[PDB]
Amino acid sequence: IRDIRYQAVDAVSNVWFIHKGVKLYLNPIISSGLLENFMKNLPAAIPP
Amino acid sequence: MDKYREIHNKLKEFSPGTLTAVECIDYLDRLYAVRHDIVDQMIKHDWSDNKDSEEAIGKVLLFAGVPSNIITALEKKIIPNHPTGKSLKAFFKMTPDNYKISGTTIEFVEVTVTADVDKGIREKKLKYEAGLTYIEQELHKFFLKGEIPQPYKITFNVVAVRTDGSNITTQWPSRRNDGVVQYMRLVQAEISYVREHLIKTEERAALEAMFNLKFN
Amino acid sequence: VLATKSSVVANSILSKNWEEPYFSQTRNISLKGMSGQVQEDGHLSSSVTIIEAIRYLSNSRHNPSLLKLYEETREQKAMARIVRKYQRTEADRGFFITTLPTRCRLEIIEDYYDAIAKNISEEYISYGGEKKILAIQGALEKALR
Amino acid sequence: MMDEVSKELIKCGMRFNTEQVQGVRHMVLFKTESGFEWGKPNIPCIVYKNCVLRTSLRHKFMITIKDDGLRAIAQHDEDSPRFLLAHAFHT
Amino acid sequence: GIVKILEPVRLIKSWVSRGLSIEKVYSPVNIILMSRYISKTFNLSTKQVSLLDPYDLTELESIVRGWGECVIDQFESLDREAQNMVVNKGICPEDVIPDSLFSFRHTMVLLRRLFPQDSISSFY
Amino acid sequence: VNIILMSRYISKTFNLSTKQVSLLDPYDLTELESIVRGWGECVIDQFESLDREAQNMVVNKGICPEDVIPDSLFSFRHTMVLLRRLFPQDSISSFY
Amino acid sequence: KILLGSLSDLPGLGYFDDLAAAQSRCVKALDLGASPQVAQLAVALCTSKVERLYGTAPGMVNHPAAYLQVKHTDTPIPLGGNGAMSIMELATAGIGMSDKNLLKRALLGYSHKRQKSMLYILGLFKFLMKLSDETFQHERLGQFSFIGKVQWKIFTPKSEFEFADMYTSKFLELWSSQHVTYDYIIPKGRDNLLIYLVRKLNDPSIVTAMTMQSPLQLRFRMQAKQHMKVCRLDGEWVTFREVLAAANSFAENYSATSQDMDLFQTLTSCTFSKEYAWKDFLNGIHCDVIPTKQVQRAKVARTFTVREKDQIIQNSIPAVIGYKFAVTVEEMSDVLDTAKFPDSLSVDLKTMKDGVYRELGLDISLPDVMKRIAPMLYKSSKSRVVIVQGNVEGTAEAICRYWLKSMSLVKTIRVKPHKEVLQAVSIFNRKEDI
Amino acid sequence: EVLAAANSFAENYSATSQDMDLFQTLTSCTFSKEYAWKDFLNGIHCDV
Amino acid sequence: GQQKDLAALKLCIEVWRWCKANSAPYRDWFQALWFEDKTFSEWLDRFCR
Amino acid sequence: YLIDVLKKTTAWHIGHLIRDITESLIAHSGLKRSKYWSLHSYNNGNVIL
Amino acid sequence: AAYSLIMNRAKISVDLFMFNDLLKLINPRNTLDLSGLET
Repeated sequence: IRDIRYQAVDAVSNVWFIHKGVKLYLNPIISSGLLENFMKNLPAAIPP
Repeated sequence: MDKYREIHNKLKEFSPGTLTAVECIDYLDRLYAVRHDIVDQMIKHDWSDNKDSEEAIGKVLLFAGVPSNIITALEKKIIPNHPTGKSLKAFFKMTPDNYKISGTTIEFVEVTVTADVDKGIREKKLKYEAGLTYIEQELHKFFLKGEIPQPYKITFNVVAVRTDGSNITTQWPSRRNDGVVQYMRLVQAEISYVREHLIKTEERAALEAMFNLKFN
Repeated sequence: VLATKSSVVANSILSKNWEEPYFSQTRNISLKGMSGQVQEDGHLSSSVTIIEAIRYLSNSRHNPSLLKLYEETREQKAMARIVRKYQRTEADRGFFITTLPTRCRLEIIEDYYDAIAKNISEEYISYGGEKKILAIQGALEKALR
Repeated sequence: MMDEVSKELIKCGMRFNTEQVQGVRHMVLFKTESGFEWGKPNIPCIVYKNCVLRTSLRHKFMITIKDDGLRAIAQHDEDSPRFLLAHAFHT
Repeated sequence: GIVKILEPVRLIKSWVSRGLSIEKVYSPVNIILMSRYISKTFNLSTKQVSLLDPYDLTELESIVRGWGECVIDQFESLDREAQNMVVNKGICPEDVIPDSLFSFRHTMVLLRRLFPQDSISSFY
Repeated sequence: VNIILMSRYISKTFNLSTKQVSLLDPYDLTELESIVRGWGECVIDQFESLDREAQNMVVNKGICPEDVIPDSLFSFRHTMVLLRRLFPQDSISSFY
Repeated sequence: KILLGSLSDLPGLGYFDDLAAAQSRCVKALDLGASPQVAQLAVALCTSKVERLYGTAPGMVNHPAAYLQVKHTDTPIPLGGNGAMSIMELATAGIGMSDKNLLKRALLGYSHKRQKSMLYILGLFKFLMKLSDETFQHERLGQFSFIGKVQWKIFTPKSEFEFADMYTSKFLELWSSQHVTYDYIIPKGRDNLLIYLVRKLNDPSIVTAMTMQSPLQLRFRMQAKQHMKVCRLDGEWVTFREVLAAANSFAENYSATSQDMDLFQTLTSCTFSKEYAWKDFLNGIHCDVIPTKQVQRAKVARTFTVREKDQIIQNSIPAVIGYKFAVTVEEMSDVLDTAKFPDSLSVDLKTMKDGVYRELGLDISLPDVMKRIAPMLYKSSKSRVVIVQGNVEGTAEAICRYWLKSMSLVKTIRVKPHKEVLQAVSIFNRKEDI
Repeated sequence: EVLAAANSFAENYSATSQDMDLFQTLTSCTFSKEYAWKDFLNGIHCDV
Repeated sequence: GQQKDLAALKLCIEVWRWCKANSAPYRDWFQALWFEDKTFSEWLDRFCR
Repeated sequence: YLIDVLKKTTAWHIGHLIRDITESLIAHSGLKRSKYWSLHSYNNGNVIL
Repeated sequence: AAYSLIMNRAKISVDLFMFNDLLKLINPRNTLDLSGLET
């Protein structure tokens, strides 16, 4: 399926992800409009 | 003084966050001018020298009985220690804030109001004392050659007063410290006020850049 | 002739803006060819002005001015080379490419002389584009008279 | 100026020559509802004859103020005739 | 259609870069004015920061970012200047802006949500 | 209820027994009368029940005194700046 | 020299860019002294060559009419377009003026009556803008003017240049988005200037200029002739036919919006620089043949300027735009250094906002609004030198009139509207008027 | 007199964006039904 | 209105598909993610209704 | 006086033929197609490439 | 109300008096010092 608006996704509460015991906070990704970049393993630039 | 009253009258009618950056800059410049003027006035009344208008170094020497011919001859000379190689004529053109003549001794004082006392002191020294000492050697050589009956003595004293006036009495043990420090405390409030209040939040960066270029 | 135009000559020389950063101007980040550094094989490398500017900016810690850049690279020996591929740019005129310090020195000399020469352009030097015809027309009028 | 010249002609015993035409090919002085204008009128109106627009015809004064500052009269020198310099009683 | 992620830590680390920081113009005096306002009005020693919501904590850190970088190094002089400005003349505790990114309402509502206070004291 | 809440707020925040209203500027008095018009007609006749309801609403859950809307023609910013200008307050206290 | 060099070199940046380069240098040849007829012949030859190379002409695969329900003439230039404009409009109006005229006609048609063939053109323009808003924003700044264009592939490695592979593409994009003031002013400090230069090095136009006389350019030509993946449709490489099909699909189901109408009018409306209205000047002009023998005079070079700067704004438009967009201290220092009148920057910005609000309902206070509308409002102020024969005055009107009288190689031509019909108009011109 | 005043007003009439917008709005939206009926009447063929 | 519902449904489809490919809190995320002016849980409720 | 005169010239058609030949040669110049043989003909089989 | 404000402008409106009564009910000694007439 194409024409998916990942930039329109908004984060209201805390968003958490678990990967091999590693806890990740995806709320800044949603706020930065980089949902698609992490969605399909695509390059991006983030502040440290 | 009355300048502070006019500034306060102009600035009590401005709502917070309604002044353009350039307006804030020139109001601040006026306020620093007022602070410098009130310190000049405290020193004025301390020395009781009613020299309302600043006079040039050549004019001060003329008031000291120095003949004009030797001054004209010296105008052609050049300061060897001047950082910019300015001529003696331009150094005579400039007017110190205050002066005093007592017999053969002339006292020159430059006053600045800033937080960094040492930086202002050294800046005023590198601006004044080189030419002052060159003039001192020139007049000493003239006295040795016999064109003046009595040698002249020159003294340069620079005093910097912090923005809070804590050390103003230490440098200037005057009787009038209280009123002057109260007045100067007010100017700080006014400057800080317009600087961080009447200024617009969309032009704070513009104000910071203009302040850095003008004063730093 | 130049002594009667001292004020304008001084103004023209001072208006060349010797205090601005060297690499902030367009002419020093253009695509004109420029010799690079000596490679391992011993042959000078053909490069571009923008690449050499980037190299110097990467090696240096600040963006120096024209005078500062000349002072920093004063001891550097001037080097020159003939282009690998001719022209390669609409602004590339000539057959030789030099190094960055050489370009800096030639720029200093060229700017100073252009400033000192643009003032007498009304009579002797025919500056193209705007007043090229005027000096030659005056000379021809004097000759015919 | 039309009023002044009309008064002068009335004092002299004649009146303006007025012709009602639907259009004039040349520049003539014509009177409309809004006033007097110069040009070529293409509308049936009143055109004043013997009117020529001559563009080729193209200092210290003292002012006396009356009506608390509503009308002004000026003249060249003390002996000059008095004329109404300005007035605010317009529409 | 179907995508699988096996190295998300390295995926994020590949995105890490410097220079893309949104700096804001700080007002050194105004920052400490709002600091004094918050300290006086609100009791920050009631609820532990550990149990606070990370969603609100991130916003609080973002709105407080870089506040002390201009006032921690120079504190006594800035405090003296602020005291002179606040005593020599009246200053509105709301019109003052610490930095361009600061938003008043949002800051107060977030502070009240994080640190609830009894409205009877404000009213009665 | 919002009328009585905002009235109490104004009562506590500002000291209204300092400057005589007779010598106040008519231009500002007009605007104050405009923004306070009709408040009395809704609360004087029935006050105790309204005051108890206001207490009940404000004590249980928090109320921010910048969102209370006494009527449809009320602006917090304009009313507060008008009241600041009419009745000066020493800003030193707020920051000290 | 320019006429014969217009042929061999292939910019390889796409149909629109190659066509624009050929037309612009034909205009330059006309400036150096070429007759308008020879310039027109050269324009036709270069247009035919580029159309055949890209397949745009009717008779082969890449013809737009086979994939769009719009006339060949009405298709936007970035798509399959007809670059057979008169040399007069190219020299006087500009290069991308065909798209502007098409958009103006489409908006005029959309009013009065609400048809579908014109809303189709509006949808095509919106699709072009959507494609354009996926690359560097400074590409639209400077160079030829365009509403939007299709991006084409770069068939050369990035490792050829030593310092290209220092900052990643995503790094450069995010730095450009964060630092938008550097699109209009050149950074001074090395920290920003190095990134600016690295971004400049990766520019496709500059890359092609650096590889202009290299065998690597044959790659793009062979890919284009074979009709392979050369364009972009979303994050994937697509063929030109796919771009045409996507444009048709987007335009057939496009709904007009009030904000979209305002932005289209922003494109159609006046400019920040005083521009002469060449369209109505040429439409209302008339030339008459006078039976007088041709007289060969000398040659003199005159400065033909088409875009001036409003005198009310004491600072250059890039300086004011960068000052508005500058949020960091060092950006402010750079814009103050570049600006000749730093104290009047706030006044110029206020007048800019007031003029925009007066002529348009759009408010530049919001950073997004000014960011989107600035490139379509500010255009470059490049000056040109045109070789003229006789007493042609140093004004744009005089140069244009000389070109009109120069259409006939033998017959003397007289222009009936001999009065001054200049239309020096700007956004703030109407403000000064009211 | 009314006719003469109308002629005087109309001879010097200058186009206005607001007036043009109003006329466009009328002729395109307000009188739409009337023009629809007019087009109905125009585009009908009757054979005897 | 149909286009917005279609977009919301497609976004939900994609996010759930990825959450199933990985290990994610489906219900928690559907109560946190927001589309337009409707949360994902409300979007699912509307789709059901 | 130029295009009409030169249209009937032999040089016009010769140039067009050379253009077609150059197009074919450029097509063969690809990296894949370079190391293989090829054959083309033009003008009713009169000219063979 | 506009007529009353225009003509007199020296007598406060009944709205201000009612507001003063409300303030007295809430907390006396913090009321507006009223010395003008009504209407």
